[PDB]
Parts: sequence; C-alpha cells; structure tokens
Amino acid sequence: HMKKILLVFGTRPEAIKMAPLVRALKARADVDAKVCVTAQHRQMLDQVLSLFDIEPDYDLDLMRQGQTLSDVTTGILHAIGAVFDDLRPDIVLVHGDTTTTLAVSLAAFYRYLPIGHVEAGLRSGDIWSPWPEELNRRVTDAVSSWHFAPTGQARDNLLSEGVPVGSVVMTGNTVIDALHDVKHMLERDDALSREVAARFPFLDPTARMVLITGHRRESFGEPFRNFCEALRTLAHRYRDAQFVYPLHLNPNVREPALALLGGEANIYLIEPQEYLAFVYLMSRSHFIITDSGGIQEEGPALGKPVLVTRDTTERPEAIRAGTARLVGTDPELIVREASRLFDSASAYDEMARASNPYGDGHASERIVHALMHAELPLN
Ligand SMILES: CC(=O)N[C@H]1[C@@H](OP(=O)(O)OP(=O)(O)OC[C@H]2O[C@@H](n3ccc(=O)[nH]c3=O)[C@H](O)[C@@H]2O)O[C@H](CO)[C@@H](O)[C@@H]1O
Ligand SMILES: O=c1ccn([C@@H]2O[C@H](COP(=O)(O)OP(=O)(O)O)[C@@H](O)[C@H]2O)c(=O)[nH]1
Ligand code: NA
Repeated sequence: HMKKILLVFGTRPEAIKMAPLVRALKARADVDAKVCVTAQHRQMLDQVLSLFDIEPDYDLDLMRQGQTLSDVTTGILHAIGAVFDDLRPDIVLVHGDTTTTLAVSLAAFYRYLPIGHVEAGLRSGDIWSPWPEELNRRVTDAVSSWHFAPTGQARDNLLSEGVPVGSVVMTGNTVIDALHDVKHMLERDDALSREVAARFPFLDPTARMVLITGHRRESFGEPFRNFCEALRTLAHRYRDAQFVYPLHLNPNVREPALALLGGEANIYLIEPQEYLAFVYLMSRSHFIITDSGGIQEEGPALGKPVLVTRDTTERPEAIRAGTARLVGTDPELIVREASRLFDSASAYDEMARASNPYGDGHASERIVHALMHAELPLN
C-alpha cells in the first residue's frame, strides 16, 4: 500500500456519493486508503457512515448548532493540517460542492498536496445560485489536479475554463453506484424490504404519495415560506394523497417547516431518513418535489417526475429530457405543475420516463482506474 489516498467529506450527500469509492479503494491491497470526515454534519453524516459500514480514520468533530459558513471554513482549515501531517497522503480526494469541499481543497492547495475532485465541473453560471455551492465547486475545480466529471457537459465546462484535457476524466456520477447498491439491498432481501416499509405505518397503500425535501440556502426565508404555502394548497386540494416530507436539520428550514406545515393531516413531516429508507420512499413515490442536487439525479434515474423548486439548476439533462421541470418557489406554478401530475395520467406517463446521463453505476471503478493506472410524524 505505497500510494496513500485520503478521502475527505463532511455532509450527507458527499458521504452517499463517496461511499462506493471508499469501498473500492479500501478493498485494494496496493492502496493505503484513509477516510477523514470533517463532521460538518453529525446525525445526517452518521446515518450514511453506519449504513455503508464506514469507520472514519479521522473525525474533525466540527458541527455546532446554527454554525456559519465562516465557522465551517475556519474549523476545517485549523484542524485538517494535523491529518495531512499524520498521514502524508499522495492525493486528497474531495467531493462535490460543500464548504467542506472548498476548505479542504484550499488547505491542500496551500501545501502542494494534489487534489482529485469527485463530481467536477457542474455549473449553474450564477455565483449567487446555488449559494455558496457554485463558488465552492469553481474554487475546487481551479485548484484540482484530477477532475472526475459526471457528464460530457461538465467536462465541457472544465475545458472552457482552461482545465487541461488530460486532467479531466468523464467517469459518470458515483451516485448511480450508490443508488444501485441500495436498490439491490431492497430487491435481494424481502425481510429487509418489509422492515423498511414497516417504518412508515401511516402510509396507505391505496394513496398516491408525493415525496418532498427542501434546503437550498438561497431559498431561506421568503422563497421557502412560499414553497410551504404551495404544499398546504396542494394538501388541501388532494386530501386523499399523502405528502411525505423528511425534514432537514438546518434550523432555517426545520423550524419554519414545523411551524407552517405541522397542522395538516396529510402532510407527514418526518426526520431525515437514512439512505436505504429514502430510496424506498423515492421508489414508492408518485412524484417528487425537491431542491436537492442528488435527488435531481436519482429521481429521474428511477423514472419519477421531479418538480425542482429552484429558479436554476446545474443538472440540465433531466430538464431537457422532460423528466424534471423547474418550478422555483412560485406557489401558483408549483401547484399548477403538481396538480397536472395528479389530474392527468397522460401527462404523468409523458413525464415519468427514466433519464440517466450519469453512467452505468461503475463510476467508482473508473475513478480508481484513473488514479491507479418506526418513523413517527412530527407534530
Ligand atoms: C455551504 C454547504 O456546504 N452547504 C451544504 C450543507 O447545507 P446545510 O444546510 O446542512 O448547512 P450546514 O452544513 O452548515 O449545517 C447547518 C446547521 O444544520 C444543522 N445540522 C446539519 C446536519 C446534521 O447532521 N445535524 C444538524 O443539526 C446544524 O444546526 C448545523 O449547524 O449540507 C447540504 C446537504 O444536506 C448540502 O446540500 C449543502 O451544499
Ligand atoms: O431524507 C433524506 C433526504 C435525502 N437523502 C439523500 O441525500 C442525497 C442528497 O443530499 P441533500 O439533498 O441533503 O443535499 P444536495 O444533494 O442538495 O447537496 C441524496 O443521495 C438523497 O437520496 C437521504 O438519504 N435521506
Ligand atoms: Na486497503
């Protein structure tokens, strides 16, 4: 294990997407693969670590209630050095577009430590949307020595920014690897599938289900309030449908969600769900309403219509294919688009088409090759 590879990540979406790559690298006897978590998230990170049986070698222990962007940035810069010093890695792998990604990349760049960016080249073209994720991925890509692009379009973004062609490997997105792994867990074990389903005894098998998440930082405040009012209007219009909403732990969305949506009989506010259960819910859903990046990739892959509650996106493929539509946080538009999917089975069939531009679920192997060769509702 001469080559030392340090994988670093901090949040739920990074952990899910990095898990298959961690597994692949740890399995090898000619790589010394180590994991450092920044713990930018705690519970939402731990849910992933436990599911995929990943015990980090280092944990920077950073999360505090109501932390700021500056808190996370400084926390990482202060604490990561001891990790770099202890291991002396040959390469640092970072993921995606969180403040963890940014701060780890800066720290490594400052020390001439080569960085590989898993999920490289996604762009909205707007430094204020998503905020600060667009900045985070742009900085990371500027300083990275390998760029693992999930699509040809992301590759093209990098090349247009002056990234050398030899640095960019179009590998697809490891989220497909993770999704397939979990889909298999469910399909291959009926006992497991039964247990997962039994976590949601409030679900009615005869009722259509809509699955909801929301946490984009630029949407805090008024846009989120409008999104919640749209959900209320929909819940009132479709009293026979069930609206299942796994909350996010960020207080800026958890508290208003509870305050605004807590009194509706057919809105089920639940805790953030471990990925196994969440894939079950996505698969069960009639459609999805979300501003999540990863769900914009997973939903269309599962053939589920996605109403994207953003005014822009860095995942254009599903939009172009029709399986996702941008609805922003305009209540009238959200209600209109959701209502069409309930009211028109022909609209639903026209929209519910599998779309996956992200590869065959073996992105992790391609990255490795490049480098080496019951739930109770809240009320
Ligand atoms: C700037 C940045 O990197 N934002 C990422 C972060 O946003 P997110 O909204 O989670 O922002 P933070 O990671 O800064 O967490 C904010 C606050 O949420 C609460 N909290 C969060 C996680 C947890 O496990 N327990 C907990 O209590 C804490 O009060 C914490 O201080 O994670 C999201 C995934 O979910 C990503 O889409 C975002 O890109
Ligand atoms: O309750 C939930 C909500 C989301 N996810 C998964 O979390 C990833 C997306 O993370 P998130 O939406 O928090 O952030 P983003 O992708 O927008 O950065 C995807 O793999 C989702 O399937 C999950 O496991 N449980
Ligand atoms: Na190993």
